[PDB]
Amino acid sequence: SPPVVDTVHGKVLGKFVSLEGFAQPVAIFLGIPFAKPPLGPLRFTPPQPAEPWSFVKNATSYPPMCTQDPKAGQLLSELFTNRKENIPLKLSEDCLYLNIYTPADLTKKNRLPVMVWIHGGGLMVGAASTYDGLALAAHENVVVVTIQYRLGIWGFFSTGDEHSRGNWGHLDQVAALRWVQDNIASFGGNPGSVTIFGESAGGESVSVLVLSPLAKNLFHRAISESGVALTSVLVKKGDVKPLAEQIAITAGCKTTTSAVMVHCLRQKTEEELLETTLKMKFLSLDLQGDPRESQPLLGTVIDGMLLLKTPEELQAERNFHTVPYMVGINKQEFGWLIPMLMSYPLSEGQLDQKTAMSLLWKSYPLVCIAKELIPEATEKYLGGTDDTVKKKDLFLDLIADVMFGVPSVIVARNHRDAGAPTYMYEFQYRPSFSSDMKPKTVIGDHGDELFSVFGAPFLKEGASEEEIRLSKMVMKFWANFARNGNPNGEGLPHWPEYNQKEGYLQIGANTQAAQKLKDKEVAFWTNLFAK
Amino acid sequence: SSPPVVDTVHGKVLGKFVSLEGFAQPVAIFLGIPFAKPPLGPLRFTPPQPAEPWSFVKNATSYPPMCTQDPKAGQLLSELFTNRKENIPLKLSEDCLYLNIYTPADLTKKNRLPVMVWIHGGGLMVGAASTYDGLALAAHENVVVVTIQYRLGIWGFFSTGDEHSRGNWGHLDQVAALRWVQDNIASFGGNPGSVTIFGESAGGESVSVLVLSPLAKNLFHRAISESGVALTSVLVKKGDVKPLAEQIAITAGCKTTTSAVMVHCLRQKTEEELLETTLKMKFLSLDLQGDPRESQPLLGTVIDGMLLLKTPEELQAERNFHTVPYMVGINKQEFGWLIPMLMSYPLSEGQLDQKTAMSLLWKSYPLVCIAKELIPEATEKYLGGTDDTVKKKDLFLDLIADVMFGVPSVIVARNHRDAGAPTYMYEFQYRPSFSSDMKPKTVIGDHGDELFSVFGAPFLKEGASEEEIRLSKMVMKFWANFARNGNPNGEGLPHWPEYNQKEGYLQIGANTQAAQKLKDKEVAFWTNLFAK
Amino acid sequence: SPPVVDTVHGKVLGKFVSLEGFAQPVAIFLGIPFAKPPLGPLRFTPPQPAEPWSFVKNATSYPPMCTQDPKAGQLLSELFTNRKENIPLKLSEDCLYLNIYTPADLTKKNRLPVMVWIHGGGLMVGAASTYDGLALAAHENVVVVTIQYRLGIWGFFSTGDEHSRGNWGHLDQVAALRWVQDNIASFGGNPGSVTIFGESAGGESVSVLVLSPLAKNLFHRAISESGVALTSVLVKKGDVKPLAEQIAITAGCKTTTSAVMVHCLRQKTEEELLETTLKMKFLSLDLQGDPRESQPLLGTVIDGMLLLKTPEELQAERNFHTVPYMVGINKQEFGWLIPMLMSYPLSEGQLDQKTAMSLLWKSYPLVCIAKELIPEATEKYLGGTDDTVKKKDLFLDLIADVMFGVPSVIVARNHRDAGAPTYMYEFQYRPSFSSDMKPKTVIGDHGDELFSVFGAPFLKEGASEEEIRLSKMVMKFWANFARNGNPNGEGLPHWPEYNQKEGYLQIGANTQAAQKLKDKEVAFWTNLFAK
Ligand SMILES: C=CC[N@@+]1(C)CC[C@]23c4c5ccc(O)c4O[C@H]2C(=O)CC[C@@]3(O)[C@H]1C5
Ligand SMILES: C=CC[N@@+]1(C)CC[C@]23c4c5ccc(O)c4O[C@H]2C(=O)CC[C@@]3(O)[C@H]1C5
Ligand SMILES: C=CC[N@@+]1(C)CC[C@]23c4c5ccc(O)c4O[C@H]2C(=O)CC[C@@]3(O)[C@H]1C5
Repeated sequence: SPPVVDTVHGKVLGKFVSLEGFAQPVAIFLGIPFAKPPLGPLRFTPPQPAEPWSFVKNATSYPPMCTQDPKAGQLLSELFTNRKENIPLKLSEDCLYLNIYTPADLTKKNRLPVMVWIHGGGLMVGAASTYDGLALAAHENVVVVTIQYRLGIWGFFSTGDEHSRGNWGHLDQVAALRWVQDNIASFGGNPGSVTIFGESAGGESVSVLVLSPLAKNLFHRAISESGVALTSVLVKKGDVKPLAEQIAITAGCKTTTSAVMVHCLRQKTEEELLETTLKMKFLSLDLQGDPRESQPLLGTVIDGMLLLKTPEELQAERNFHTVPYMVGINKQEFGWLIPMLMSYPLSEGQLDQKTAMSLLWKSYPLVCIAKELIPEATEKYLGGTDDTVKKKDLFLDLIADVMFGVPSVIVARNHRDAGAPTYMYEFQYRPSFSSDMKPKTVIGDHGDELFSVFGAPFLKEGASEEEIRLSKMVMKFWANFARNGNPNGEGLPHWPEYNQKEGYLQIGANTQAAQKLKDKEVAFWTNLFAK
Repeated sequence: SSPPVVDTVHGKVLGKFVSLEGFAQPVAIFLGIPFAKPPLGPLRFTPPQPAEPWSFVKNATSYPPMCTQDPKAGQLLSELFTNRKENIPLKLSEDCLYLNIYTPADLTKKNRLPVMVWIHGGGLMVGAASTYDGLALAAHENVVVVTIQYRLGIWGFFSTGDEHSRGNWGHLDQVAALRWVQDNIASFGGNPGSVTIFGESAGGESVSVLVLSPLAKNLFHRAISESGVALTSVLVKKGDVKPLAEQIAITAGCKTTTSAVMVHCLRQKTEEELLETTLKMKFLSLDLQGDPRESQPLLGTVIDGMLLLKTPEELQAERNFHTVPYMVGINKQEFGWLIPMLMSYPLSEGQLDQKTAMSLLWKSYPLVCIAKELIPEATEKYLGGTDDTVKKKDLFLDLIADVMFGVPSVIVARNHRDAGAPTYMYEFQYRPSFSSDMKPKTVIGDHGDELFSVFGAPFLKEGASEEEIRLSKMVMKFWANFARNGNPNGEGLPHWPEYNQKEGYLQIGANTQAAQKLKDKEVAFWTNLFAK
Repeated sequence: SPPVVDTVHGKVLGKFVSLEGFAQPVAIFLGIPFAKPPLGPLRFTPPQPAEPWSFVKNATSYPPMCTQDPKAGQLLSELFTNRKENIPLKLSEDCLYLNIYTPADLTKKNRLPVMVWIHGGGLMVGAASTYDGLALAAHENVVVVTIQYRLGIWGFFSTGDEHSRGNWGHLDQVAALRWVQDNIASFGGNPGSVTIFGESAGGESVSVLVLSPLAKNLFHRAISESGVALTSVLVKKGDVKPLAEQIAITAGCKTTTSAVMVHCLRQKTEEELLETTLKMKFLSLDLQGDPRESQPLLGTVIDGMLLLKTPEELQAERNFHTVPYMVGINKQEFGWLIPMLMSYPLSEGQLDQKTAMSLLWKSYPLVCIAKELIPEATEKYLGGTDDTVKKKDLFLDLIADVMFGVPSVIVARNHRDAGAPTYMYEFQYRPSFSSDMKPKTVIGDHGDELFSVFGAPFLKEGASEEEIRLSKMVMKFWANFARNGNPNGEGLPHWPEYNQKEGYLQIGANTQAAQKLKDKEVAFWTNLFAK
């Protein structure tokens, strides 16, 4: 009969689902609430504990996904989902739910490691349900937990002061971790060993939680898949007031004072705010006006509660969580996904340095490279061959290095120097679950490490023997690290700790170790921005 | 040295004299004259009506609003097409049926110059008349240039497929405007016996429509369709339209009980509301999710029974159109950079392999209308010859272009020809200096690249070579001559062969010389493939 | 480098403004929150502590003024302002701020006397920003604090029971005094010597705080200028339910229960409420209807928290916590300003016994004189002369005595008989800063003392030496009082204590003691009022 777990707030009811090659069925709990629904007055304020219930809560229905662009959410979800068919989602502000996938034997009393996944999506789109944690849970025998946090205006609108500090979405993730620290045992998970991991916005968040005091003791290992707290685009530095006003005004609200804007914004309907989010055209590159005045998304800010100062200023202080940290990236972070999902101006694969300098400028909101520095940057990259077909491919590398590549290593380095176990990797593979509209040449595009990490090859039909092999290995590494803080294991290519040798593991069809990841680009960029 | 005041049928109007360099005869210009009663409230979704006459002197010295459309989407298109040194930022309004007039005629003496009436493009979803300044062309060719606006998007094209909201509103505004010119143009020095309508893309398809419309009879005399015709698969919606109307009704939060109900409901929605519905529909962008066949990129022309009595195909199939000089033309790379860029096309890698090729061609159903089974065969008839990754991408755009504009144009042209009416074709191949910076030097003859010549931008915008300047001068001369004799050929100009049985046309560009059989082989393959 | 102070709730960044003849520049702090913005839920409820902030609250721009009729607000700020230029302001419900002008050297420890100013405006309009405390703070070297409090419907609506007690404005004022107790120390001010002062409705408020247990230890010196707790127009005795019903009906609300009205009004927008204020056409003499019903102001009430009994009853009981109270009036309280701004039907400058009687009756809301007694009052005042000119002057004297004259003196005497130090004055002077439309014949009009108390001669242009002297003297008198409970000091004419001799100071061109101020008046009115 159905699994029933007794949590602090009440009894939850799930469902048993076994996986091929596994006698033990995983116990799936869909839609467990960890916070009071963030409605009306609770909008733009930290999350509050959830109220308890009297009987047995039926946790077997996919919770709604946090309000967001309905078409963006769906497209993105179809792309990264590791399921056979993408599960259609309903929008709601009442979306602080998390899903539990546990292989543990609920009759006895186990303590399996807990891996908490924070989806990516730009703090704008994304859903937890997009990722099914059956395969990973079954194969590596760990308790997977997919959590949701507030997105867009709802989760990151800030006035720069006490009237609306911001990072509501992040305080949610903290609340989520805190909920796991209190109830996970009930599901066979060991609260003493929680690993947080995510990609893109998820990775950036993981990185932010390593830096925040509100997160200490809530996790013991961290993995950052293609995204950190130095990916400038997601982190809002300097005065944010203008952006709050731009939104307030668009939502049709006065801007007399901070208290007034936030008060007028809580009055808007979910529908209303969505229409503003739509008018704002986030997650899309503006081709008119000054790129500096453009703002693709509402992200993390230095509220003074979660983050007490710029990540950069923090790392320098060596003041943060010195827990095992695994940072990684993919060979072509700007391969096709991001650009295709941001309406990037690129059709002809022919790209001249002139036209190249123009986009690099229009890309300001992504790369943030002062105009008078564009020529030196474009040169160091496209100055190679006179091949206009090779320049655009190199141009794409330029973006990737700035947005993800360089930031990652810098984080990796400082964490390293902070006296803690560090790990790095470079994912270079091309899954057959990639969209048809994706060129066969793009290998290691954004989010390609997801299918391996989440055992897509056991949930989807059609994988190759190679892919299947890759996934197992990747899931193996991730799990080991989840319990030891060291990915190394038997029958797995040795993964070098990231020390002064700067050794990482090149994960791909062929997975060997290497050294000096992006050594030159780091130096090159660290210099130019220091100009 | 006092301002030019002209008396129209509905009252006096007051413009301003402006002179272009090198021209002694100044140009009298009028901005925002109303050619119809503002289509507000009850007038939404209904034929345009005569403007209300005024008592004193109307100030026609300021630019008029552009019809409600995607603000960001319209301004963007206006910066990329404007022939002015600095783009004019415009305001949105349902009260948008105005027209700007530029006449080099000496208002004191009784003049009767040819009248060229423009019709802006923009997928019948965006665009404004104030973007195409008409000074240069008037001054340089002594022709009265009129630029007109017309209801766009929902406002100008919503249809329930029956009487309650036939459709074509915008096209009727266009007629209304032509009607206006007839009754008032003489006051501005024009000759209502020589009206040439011309437009680019949506503007061009509109011209080919009017040429096919009875309600346009006796309203224009020469016609020029620049890269867009009545057969451009994507602007003319054949089949049951009811589904679209309902999807739209439903988005604006309206019932679908009856056509009557939907229409009435929508009529009470505020301008803002419809604008939010337009955004939500996310028009003029390629839908990569769902079923490509259900995708609907833009509301367009429909067979209503008032403007169009049968399908464009049927009308030109019989001799049910007007035998007036018609100049049809296309650009070298219609699907070069502009359109794709502006529809969010996925091409980051800039190179495609057969597979991904047939794939995307499918998502492109609304733009090319090719069944899933035909996709493979067509993709090979284009991307097979070579096994080069980027050459396929290039050859892949040709595909779309030939289907969208190339083929249609020739067919529209051949028919007119076979109708006994004088026809003329051309192919613009040239990369203007005023091209978007984000545009690769590799794109030549992209969509609307010919607009900079036609309107003589090299005389308003700065930084142009002797080449460009000479090209604009040649184009304008060709157009104007056409608008004067219905024959572009004139003194000191390459010979432009008439598009008769030998299929001669003009390849315009740095090197401008005649050629024959334009897209003859493309016409064959497609005419063939769409025949199952 | 601008001055930065740490208050209990966070760092504030102000600005240094030097004044002529004085070294130590003044530290000016504008728009400091002393309470959580009374919005939504909080509308019509006690004022609340503000939320602490995280970095440095930059306070170098004037706060909004509590929603009120814009026109009335601005015209008044114009006439009462002591600044070279009148600063236009923004209306907002988010208005609970206060400005500070500290001449202390924040780098060293200081304990200078604190003078809290409560602006007048009939409790319907007014703003703290109107009064620049530069001159006073520097010349007398005291810390001037200008506070704001809710106005009109927002600050004084009540149903005469628990659902909306009323007196929200005064609670805001007491709230500001509490802030000053816990913060001014950080601004060189002594929280053990806080003096409150205000004129008109402000003087009445100070007069109310003086009588309320809620303020017991928030001030140690009080000063009422033209307005006291007995100025009947500003206090609502009896059943207030009819005015709350009228307001609700006009606001478009039902009148089913006290709880219902409150709730419905609490759901209307800021604008919908402002419009109600406008439709009620407050602060204007109601020429139509029964005088007795017209409500020109929405004022103080016997809520039960702030005021436990009527002002009159509270003066009887001789409480054990007392302070030095200064009470003063001007020579022509109802001279020009007030009736000019209330659209008084006194336009032919003349007046006969019959027309006076008619005018007095309509004045019921201001003088509260029964119809049966009008003749006695009217004859007792205009029966002296024979010409309609002097008769009119005497009519403006009747009103003035009923409104401030007698009430004031009754308040002073009771304070005296209670055992605390009392002082009075009658200001007689026509400041050069008067309004062009004010005829030169009016001397000691309402509010004319303001320019002397705030040193307009040191901020505004063209003051004669005599005016400049009068200001220096007034300020010193006010300061000596602020730090002694006695205004006397070296270089100043003598001010006698207001004891059984009823000695008071006559301030003006020529300043000197006198006795029995308004003595006979207080007599004629006390008796007649008991008929
Ligand atoms: C599914 C959405 C498309 N997709 C475009 C590309 C790359 C990335 C991104 C977006 C918008 C602006 C960016 O700068 C940016 O960088 C990435 C990131 O870190 C998280 C969010 C995001 O995954 C998302 C939108
Ligand atoms: C944001 C860009 C503007 N946006 C949408 C307007 C209408 C349309 C268009 C453009 C430029 C020139 C046109 O003639 C034209 O018609 C439309 C079409 O068919 C495809 C491309 C396009 O969707 C795009 C740019
Ligand atoms: C339109 C409002 C009427 N208007 C101007 C009359 C005179 C005065 C006043 C009021 C109410 C009660 C008074 O005692 C009183 O005196 C004046 C003052 O000092 C400030 C406020 C005020 O300007 C206001 C209301």
